[PDB]
Amino acid sequence: MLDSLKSQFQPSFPRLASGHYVHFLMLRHSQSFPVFQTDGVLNTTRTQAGLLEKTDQLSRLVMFKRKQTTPERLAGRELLRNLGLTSADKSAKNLCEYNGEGSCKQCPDCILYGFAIGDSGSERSKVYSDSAFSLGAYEQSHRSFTFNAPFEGGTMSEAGVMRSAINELDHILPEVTFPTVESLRDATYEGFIYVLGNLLRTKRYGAQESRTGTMKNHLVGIVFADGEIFSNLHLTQALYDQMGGELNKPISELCETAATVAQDLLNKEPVRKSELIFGAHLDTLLQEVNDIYQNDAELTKLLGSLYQQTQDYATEFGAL
Amino acid sequence: MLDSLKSQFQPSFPRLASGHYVHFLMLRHSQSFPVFQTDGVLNTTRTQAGLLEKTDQLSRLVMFKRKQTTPERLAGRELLRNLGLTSADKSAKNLCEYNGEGSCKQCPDCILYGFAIGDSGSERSKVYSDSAFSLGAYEQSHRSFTFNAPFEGGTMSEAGVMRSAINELDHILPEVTFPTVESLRDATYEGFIYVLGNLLRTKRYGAQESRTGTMKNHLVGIVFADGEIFSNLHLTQALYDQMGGELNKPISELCETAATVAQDLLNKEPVRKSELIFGAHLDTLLQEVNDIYQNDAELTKLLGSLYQQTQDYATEFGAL
Amino acid sequence: MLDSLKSQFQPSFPRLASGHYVHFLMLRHSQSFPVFQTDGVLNTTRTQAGLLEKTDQLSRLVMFKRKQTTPERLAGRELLRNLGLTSADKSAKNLCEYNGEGSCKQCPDCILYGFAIGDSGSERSKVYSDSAFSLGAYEQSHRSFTFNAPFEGGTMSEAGVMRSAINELDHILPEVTFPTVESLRDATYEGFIYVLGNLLRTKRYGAQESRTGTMKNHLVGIVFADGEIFSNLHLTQALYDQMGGELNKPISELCETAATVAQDLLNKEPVRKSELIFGAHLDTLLQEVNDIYQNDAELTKLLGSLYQQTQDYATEFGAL
Amino acid sequence: MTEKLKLTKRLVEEYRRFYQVELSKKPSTHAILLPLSKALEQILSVPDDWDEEELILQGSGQLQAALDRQEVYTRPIIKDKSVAYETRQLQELEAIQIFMTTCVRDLFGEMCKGDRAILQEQRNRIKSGAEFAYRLLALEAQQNQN
Amino acid sequence: MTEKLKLTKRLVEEYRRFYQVELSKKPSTHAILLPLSKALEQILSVPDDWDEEELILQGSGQLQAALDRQEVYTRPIIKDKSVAYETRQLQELEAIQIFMTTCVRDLFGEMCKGDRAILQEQRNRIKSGAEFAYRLLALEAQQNQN
Amino acid sequence: YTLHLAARSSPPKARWQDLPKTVQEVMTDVLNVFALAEQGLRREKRDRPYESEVTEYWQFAELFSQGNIVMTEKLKLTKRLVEEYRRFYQVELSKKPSTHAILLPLSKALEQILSVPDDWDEEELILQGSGQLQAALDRQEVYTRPIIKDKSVAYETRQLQELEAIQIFMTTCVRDLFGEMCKGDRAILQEQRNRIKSGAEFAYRLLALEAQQNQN
DNA sequence: CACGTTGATTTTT
DNA sequence: ACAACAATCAACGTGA
Repeated sequence: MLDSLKSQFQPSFPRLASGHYVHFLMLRHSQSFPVFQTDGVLNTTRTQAGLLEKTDQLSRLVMFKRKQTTPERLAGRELLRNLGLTSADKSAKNLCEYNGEGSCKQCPDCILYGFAIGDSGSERSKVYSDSAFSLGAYEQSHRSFTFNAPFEGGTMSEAGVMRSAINELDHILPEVTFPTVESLRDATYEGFIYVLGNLLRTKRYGAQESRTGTMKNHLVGIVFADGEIFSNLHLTQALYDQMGGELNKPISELCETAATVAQDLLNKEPVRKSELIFGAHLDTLLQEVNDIYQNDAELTKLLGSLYQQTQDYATEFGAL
Repeated sequence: MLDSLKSQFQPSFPRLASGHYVHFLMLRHSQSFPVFQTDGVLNTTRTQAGLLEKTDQLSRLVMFKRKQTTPERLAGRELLRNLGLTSADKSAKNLCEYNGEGSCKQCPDCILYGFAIGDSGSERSKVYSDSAFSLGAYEQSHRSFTFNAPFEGGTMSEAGVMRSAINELDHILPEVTFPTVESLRDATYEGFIYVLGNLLRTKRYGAQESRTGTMKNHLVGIVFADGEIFSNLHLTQALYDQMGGELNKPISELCETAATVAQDLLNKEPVRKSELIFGAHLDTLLQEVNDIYQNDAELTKLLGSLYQQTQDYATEFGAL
Repeated sequence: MLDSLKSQFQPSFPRLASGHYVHFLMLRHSQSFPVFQTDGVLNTTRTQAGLLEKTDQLSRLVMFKRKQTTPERLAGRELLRNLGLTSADKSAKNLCEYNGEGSCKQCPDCILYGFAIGDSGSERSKVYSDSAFSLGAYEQSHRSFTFNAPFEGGTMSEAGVMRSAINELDHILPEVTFPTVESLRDATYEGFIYVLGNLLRTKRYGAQESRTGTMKNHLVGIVFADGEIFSNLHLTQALYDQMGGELNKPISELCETAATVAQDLLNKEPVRKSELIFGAHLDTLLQEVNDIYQNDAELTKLLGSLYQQTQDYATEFGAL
Repeated sequence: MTEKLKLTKRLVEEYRRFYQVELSKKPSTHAILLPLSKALEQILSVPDDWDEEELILQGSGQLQAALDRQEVYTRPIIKDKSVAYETRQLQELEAIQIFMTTCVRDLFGEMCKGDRAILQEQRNRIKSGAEFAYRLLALEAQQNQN
Repeated sequence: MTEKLKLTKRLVEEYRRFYQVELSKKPSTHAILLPLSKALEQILSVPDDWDEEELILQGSGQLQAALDRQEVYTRPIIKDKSVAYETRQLQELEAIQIFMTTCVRDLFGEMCKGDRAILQEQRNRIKSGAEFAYRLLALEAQQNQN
Repeated sequence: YTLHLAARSSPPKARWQDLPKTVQEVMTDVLNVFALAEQGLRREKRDRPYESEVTEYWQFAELFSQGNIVMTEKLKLTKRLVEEYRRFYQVELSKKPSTHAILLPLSKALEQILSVPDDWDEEELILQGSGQLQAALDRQEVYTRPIIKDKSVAYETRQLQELEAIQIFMTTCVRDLFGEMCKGDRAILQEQRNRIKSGAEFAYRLLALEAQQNQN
């Protein structure tokens, strides 16, 4: 499979984009009770339930923008450090501090997911997200849990007074589904294997990573196109129609329904579509990417090339 | 459908406009958290709520003037590059630098959306636009979300002391609507398919496009006319009055109300109207334009002839 | 209405003024952020706030002289080209170059709005216009908006260096109202329909038409007269006093307040007033004129007659 | 003033008739807000597939079930009078039920627009309202003689 | 009323009556104007239908459940040993409620005409002037008290 | 002539048809002498005046103002205005600084007067704007801050001297520049914003040229 | 008064 | 980047 797709990508990163988008269409299913918050409450929004049918107003959870890009991004940086292409020690020439004046201006993270410093310059991200919405209503997709913080003595008292360290937190339930489209602008084959690698290889999301927030990203399709397809919300609304407003159904059924909705929607977009990897061809592509990421020599080669390509981009078009 | 409209367009770009305006009436529906800003807050202004019945003042959001011509323009330039009509490499005969001296002055962006720098002169935009206003009130249409930047250690205090970078930003909610009337002055048929292309094919707006700010442009009419029709604010105010201020309504009913307000306003405008594409004639127009942009052999011909026409305009009337 | 109004006009254009002013009383309401500038800032002047009661000084915006006649003039010219009575191609016997030699000296623009370049003399504008003033103070009536221009790569750097392409511009807020009297001398009835057509059919005014500066002209009266009535500033100072400076009133109440102050002021002018079209008679007449400008046969006939009238004036008294 | 001044009483003053934790214990925010926490959870956790009065009567069913876990020092309607269990328990249950008429038909139905999203982005804030209101009443009632 | 202008000195003196830190400690800007930062957050965040006193109880609790999260060195009421600790709070929460009425009435209502868009555009100035007024008064007080 | 041949001229074409535009600008408001010197710098594509230009264009402003009370007051005010912020901010001209870096406190004073609603008091503007000056100064590097860089005196007294120096400058902007000269009207200030800025850059360079001589 | 007719200067770091 | 304007405002001679 991947042997054919090498022909669709740029041979080196271009100066300006030239409409070679790849779109990853995936459902992000919750395991282990996520927290997506900003101001101490779960993020929720009133929304239209569907498109054509199901016109009623509905509160749904939102995975607000950075909360789905930055777990992916940091899991990529971790792999670059593990393969030894970048370093965390401040004595090294290939250091890459995450967000600060010390941040690199030439590693794959910086050139794909973008950076700003001020002095050195800046680089707009080549990977495009948006905030993602629960397919179900919030009322049936959350629960709030109490937490307490006693002494090692097994009590809330140390002098016969109470310490009063008790509060509650609002948690997303398991099997709650966020449909998402992630998009990549004018990447190389190696830049594709890196960001796709992140989507598959990142498992923990949102607040309290140490304790919660594991998610099962099922990739539903990959679509190569001259331009941008539907929003996360338009996919969520189209999928609530096809799900008949009756979301209490299996994960494999929801994944195949999303493949059918994605293809029904793609035919209504004013974009050329060079390839549409869905169904058995995507299970063949996913397996050929899993082979790359399990094989030590091959992963080092691919991602090593990327470092060169991003170094070339940096020295020829980027922050020099 | 498009086979009948080819009669109404100019056979090539005219020197001075001869009153052949195409107007695109559309609702820009928010999909995910746009940031429409200048000077660090969501741009907002006081307006009368609606024309005649609801006469109380109402602060509404403003998608300021360029914020809806640039995403369209840049999605158009990327297609010209994708078809190979223009190029990004500084050595090529068909280079078109954005915002610079090295603008082409003879490609479709340059002729249709205009240019200004350098000795070869300027050209006024043939796409006409105005700032667009939220149908609803600002207080019902925004939320502010706080954001932070931990060190990759997963802490706020790498020095043993806090970064203190915690801030917030104001974002427009989903399903917020901006009524808009784009306009096009004395184009060719291929110029119409290019501009209508951009409006239908561009998807991202405002700050933070790589993370946020997807939108859904529902074109509700195309009106061929002898002159300027109503302002965006007048369409916003007429539509608010028509809904009686109960704006919590389905997206399709809001498009059907906009279509039936626009036809009643057009009947009160001192312009001869050659054509009024609404309803089933617009559904059948847009599917035919989709089947240009979904087909390579047709698109490359049409946008190719636009190159010629615009190159010809440049070498007969324009920058030479 | 038009069947009676016809008697007031002259049967053909005279060489000398024969009294016979028609005064178009308007409010011009801002709809989308006008820029009214000379010398790089919004034009403003200190004025007494109102005639009798509120006698304190105030700075108000100035829609300076030609900013309210060039929009009218050019919109009439593109209609004359649309009706085929004039052309923009060199080597056609009905060419009319704007502000050069090769001005027609026979078309309705040349006679009604005047000419002064080259051989074959000069002609005084039969439309008399004046600089208009904001009803409110500058401080309540403007805002400064930052604009920037990044590289197409989405950042303010192309080689690590900054672009620094950042500046402010001031724009007049929506719902800011400019009271004005346009005056037409020695017209034929068809000449009145042309000038009145320009006033109802124009909709953009300021700098940056392509992006900004839509306005709504509400004609509040038409007054047939033996000579000049009040200045724009005087109608403004009367209207501010009648509102007590309480300017946050809806446009319907503001157009009804302008109507009663204009009639109070007209009864204090040393001017025989043959006809005073206001209110329910004016919203009759405005519809009878919309019925001309929406009818292809009626408009061609009328404006074609005007062409003959203006070409006969040219051969009898004008440029021969 | 009345229509939401009376709510700035009733949001705590209608639960003070059945629940009072003594503020001098310096108890948690969670421990003071316990009636309202379990009302706002009942109101967020279900769609309109049953009536506002059904929401009131089921929510009354939650608080009368939950408060059997709290020690009896919390319940003034049991402490401050001496009468048979099945009658003081009916006085408890109907005092809980009228508190949820405020919570459902005025606090949710009017103040939170009647829409669960506009409650949900506010739940920490209207909790901090009850937190201050409980102290504003109780610390006056205790200490106003100084 | 004439309170449509000249507010900031009254606004800062009203919270300096219950919260302080000395500039000899060299504290962050965010920590000086903490009381005002919680007030402006409460005003701008909650629904536009809610009336003055409902904003006041909420805003008062929204900073009271935050000022007790740090050292008593910063609280020039609760440290006064001349008064019994339960009555120190009776002075304290009535000081918070009068600071909170001047921000909901004088600041938001009069100075910003009650419009959240006007207040949001000017928020950083309304902050920076109270930070400066606080330093100006604190480094004046140490001159005259010696 | 030496001001008209700097601005409203081209190197082979003196454009004496514009001398009536150059004189009317010089007479209307004396700070236009510095607005024209900046236009000449723009034509000559030179980023800063010579040391000679800083005293030439000032001796011209003092010459054309000589008989007039409001011009001599405005020319004394624009010097005093900068001589006040130069007590707490000094970018060294040797480092080739930008016109913006020289005008950091005056640009942040004027933007404050122009951005606030017209209802708010002078004594509120003085506090909000001095906050923004303190906030801006603390983001520059320590060598630019004359009161704080001088380690000789106790830290609260460096803070106390900074706060009262910022307050007296902001009081001159809001009382004398805006209230008296510009009639307390933002329209009249907006027209002058450009020539006040140009006049303050020439004042800063003159005060610096005078300091570097007299410090011997 | 009423017809008709058509050439010339030298230059502003 | 780049324009600071553009035109027009007799002087005779000859015959009736």
